[PDB]
Amino acid sequence: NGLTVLPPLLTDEMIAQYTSALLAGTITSGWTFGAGAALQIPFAMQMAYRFNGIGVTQNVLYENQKLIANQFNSAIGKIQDSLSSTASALGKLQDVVN
Amino acid sequence: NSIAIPTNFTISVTTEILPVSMTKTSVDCTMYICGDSTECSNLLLQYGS
Amino acid sequence: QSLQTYVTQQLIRAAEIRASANLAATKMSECVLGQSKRVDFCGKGYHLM
Amino acid sequence: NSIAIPTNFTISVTTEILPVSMTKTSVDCTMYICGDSTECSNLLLQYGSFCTQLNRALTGIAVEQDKNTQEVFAQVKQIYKTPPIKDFGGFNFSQILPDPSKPSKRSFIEDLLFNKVTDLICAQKFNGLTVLPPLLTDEMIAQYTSALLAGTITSGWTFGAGAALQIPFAMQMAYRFNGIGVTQNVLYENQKLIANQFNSAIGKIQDSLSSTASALGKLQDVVNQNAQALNTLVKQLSSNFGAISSVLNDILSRLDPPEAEVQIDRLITGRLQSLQTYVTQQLIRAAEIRASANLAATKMSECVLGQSKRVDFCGKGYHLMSFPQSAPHGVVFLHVTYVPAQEKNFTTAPAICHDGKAHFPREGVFVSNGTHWFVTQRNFYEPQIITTDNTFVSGNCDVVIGIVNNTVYDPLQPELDS
Amino acid sequence: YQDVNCTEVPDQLTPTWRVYSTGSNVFQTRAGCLIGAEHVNNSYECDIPIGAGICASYQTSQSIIAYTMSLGAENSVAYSN
Ligand SMILES: *[C@@H]1O[C@H](CO)[C@@H](O)[C@H](O)[C@H]1NC(C)=O
Ligand SMILES: *[C@@H]1O[C@H](CO)[C@@H](O)[C@H](O)[C@H]1NC(C)=O
Ligand SMILES: *[C@@H]1O[C@H](CO)[C@@H](O)[C@H](O)[C@H]1NC(C)=O
Repeated sequence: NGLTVLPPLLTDEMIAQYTSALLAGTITSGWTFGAGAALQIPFAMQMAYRFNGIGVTQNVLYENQKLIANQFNSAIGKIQDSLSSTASALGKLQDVVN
Repeated sequence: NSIAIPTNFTISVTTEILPVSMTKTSVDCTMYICGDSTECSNLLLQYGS
Repeated sequence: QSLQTYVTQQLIRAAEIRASANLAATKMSECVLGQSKRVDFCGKGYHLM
Repeated sequence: NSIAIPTNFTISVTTEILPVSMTKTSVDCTMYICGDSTECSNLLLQYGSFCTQLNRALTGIAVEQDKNTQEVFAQVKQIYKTPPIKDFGGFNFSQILPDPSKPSKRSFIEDLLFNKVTDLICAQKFNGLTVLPPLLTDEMIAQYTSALLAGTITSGWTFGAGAALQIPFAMQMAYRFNGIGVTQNVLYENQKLIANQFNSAIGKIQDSLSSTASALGKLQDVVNQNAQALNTLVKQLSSNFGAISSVLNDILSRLDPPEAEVQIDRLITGRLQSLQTYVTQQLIRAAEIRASANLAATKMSECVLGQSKRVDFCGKGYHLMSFPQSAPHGVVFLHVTYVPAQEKNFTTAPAICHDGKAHFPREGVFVSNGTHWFVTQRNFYEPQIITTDNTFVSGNCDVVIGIVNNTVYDPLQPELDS
Repeated sequence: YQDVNCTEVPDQLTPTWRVYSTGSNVFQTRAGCLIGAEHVNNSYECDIPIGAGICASYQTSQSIIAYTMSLGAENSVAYSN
């Protein structure tokens, strides 16, 4: 009946090549790769420059580093198990298609 | 004169889903209004743009 | 008339998607390419990254 | 343990064009559906009150079009005039402040926009299609965006938050560096270079707008769209909608009322549908313009009436300041931004251990040239000596990973010795 | 009368409207010919917006006045170095 659905300009394999270059700059450069030439900086030493932006001083981080790592990792794991659950929170995305 | 100072923190990861685009559709007006009928194409032609 | 109604619905829904794809761009530009100080914008709590 | 500290900066001017309003149209429903035909006016009268709905909608649109320009520009409660001075620490503002030579108050960049953005219109007039003039003329807009530009220069972030307070221009740019991390001594010792970079950036912008493939294609897209939809509304008077003919006088002079009416009605139902479609398109496009004229107001309220800390909002780079300029049915922003350059690898360390206790930086990072250790601010290489002044002791140097054995010099003990 | 040069305001259809088709209050703007208003040399933040920078309002023993809308007061910050 003449109803056509065209394919997008950006394939689903090119999107993954942006959102993996937006995620290897944050890890290794920080807030700098989006404001000029990216400048590397050790990851720990940038998280402590993000604590120092919300009030807590750096000695809080450098003396609780292991606990912070072992909390962030657990949070990531729980997120992965959360998305895989039913009644998915991605109901916003499948509402558009419906 | 009573304050409450936190003593231990908790790093939490949330999630947020946002729509960005939707399927790019396109309909062929003549082929739908009356398709494969040359006897109707002329009639539709005069009906406007 | 049915085709016109469908086109109008698509126009309005595309306006909604346009509105919700300029908030995702903002959240990507601020919550990701930096650090936010806007309360309860990049998730509940003080935003780290 | 490898950091990269910029050593030389670059002040860059961007541009951003935003639509603000669109032409205020108005159609006379009766004069268009069947004009100059009293034999059809009575027939249309009984057809309902569509004729007034499709005039109230186009009135609401033409009202919010007048409101958008009030919202975007009318943010100053007074009209500042820049004093006749040039002592702007070497900064040159000729290309943006209004000139005395030209009869109007149009600045040297606002005119490059007017001479870049560009019968049938009479036929639209004969068919009841009117285009009203805006409430704010194009000579009053220039009297706001030249009072929004002589307050930023001479008052700063204060004229939009109470009574304007003057402050030397140099001494305010240094209070905008001090908002993005770089200390003031960076500015006051690089003042000439900063002036001679900002001026060059302005010149290159002026040459950039004058180029072809103009970036102002956003502003001339609005006009093209609103002049293309209205041309179809006139093209569609040539379609007969299945009636005998498309000229109403033909039908009136070939058929008696009993049979004339049953044809006029398939005309009156053909033109009214077209008019409703046009009104709906105008409503939706006006919603888009309303959305894009409340982002221009925000950018004017934040990027201009202050300084922004929202990344990649007021132009790429760290945002220093901005300047508004008018444009036909639109606003132009010149974001002046600070961009680092010429990185240089260094070896770093989290915390330094002097007497077993771990010293930490107060503002900056630790940087070594391979033999000596200094502490430097993070957006410019300005090494200092690691003293007990700019490092705050915390805890014992056994818990932090990456601590470096070194020496910290106290200012008290050596000078006290005598 | 929107976008009508003032000469064309006639013909003499009804005199109650011919009163508003002539007189000494006939005024010309960039939006057309406005009749029934007094053109003053003041300036105000305007109440009823005619268009093209002209606005009308009711005031003094009173009548309708059509003036040029005022943007605001003057100021000149004493900028020294
Ligand atoms: C950095 O990595 C190197 C890799 O060999 C290792 O020897 C060194 O101890 C590490 N230092 C820190 C502070 O992580
Ligand atoms: C209006 O009419 C006057 C009187 O004839 C004439 O001098 C003037 O040029 C006309 N202007 C316009 C815009 O029609
Ligand atoms: C108003 O200004 C006009 C323009 O010069 C002038 O001709 C007229 O005499 C003025 N009237 C009054 C009352 O000031």
